[PDB]
Amino acid sequence: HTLVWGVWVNGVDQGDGRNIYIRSPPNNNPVKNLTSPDMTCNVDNRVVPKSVPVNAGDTLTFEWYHNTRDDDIIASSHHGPIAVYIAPAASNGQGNVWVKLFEDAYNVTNSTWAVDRLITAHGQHSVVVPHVAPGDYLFRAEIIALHEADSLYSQNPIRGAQFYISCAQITINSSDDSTPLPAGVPFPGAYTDSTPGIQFNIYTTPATSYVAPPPSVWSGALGGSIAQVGDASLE
Ligand SMILES: [Cu+2]
Repeated sequence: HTLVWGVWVNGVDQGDGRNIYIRSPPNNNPVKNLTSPDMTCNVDNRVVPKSVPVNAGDTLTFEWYHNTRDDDIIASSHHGPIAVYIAPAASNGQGNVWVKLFEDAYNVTNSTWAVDRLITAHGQHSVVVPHVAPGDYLFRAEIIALHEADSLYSQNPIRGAQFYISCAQITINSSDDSTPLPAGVPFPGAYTDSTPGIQFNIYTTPATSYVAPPPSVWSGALGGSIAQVGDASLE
């Protein structure tokens, strides 16, 4: 159970984004129904009043929390991957529009899941703003908790992979458009009962064998990190 509090741009906190520039759902419960319209941007997808200004190449940092800012972030049970997708804002997230900018699943070097490192990073993970056409975008940050993913939700609705999905409104101002955004995947649609990485038993299957759900990271993506960029405690 986790939510986005806000974003940082180049290590500068943009402030509380909840229901302001984040299309915040009413609570931190996961989406689990892979065919749900809730897979797009969680249960309360609507235009919120503010879009955060960035330029291509900026570091954009998502900041997650559990109950209060800079707390335990997410229950340590919730091992799994983190991804970030981008879609033009006019799509409202509908259709074949979601392009993956970031994937981090299980790090063999470190022996840790992305979520383990997200807790260490005080809820912070970052992407480099890609060189797409200037305009309004949705940045869909997605944590999959796999602690109950041995079952399909479709076979047992009390279990299944848990999607923590947050859509941030980001306006890209300065961009040379060196990597124009292609068509992407639909949410719901991209993940099905047969997709690799949706059904996974962390109790019996080694994390070293985990394959995160496609699609692959787009060739236009410039990278990211799971690391604390800003100290909320200094504010
Ligand atoms: Cu939870």
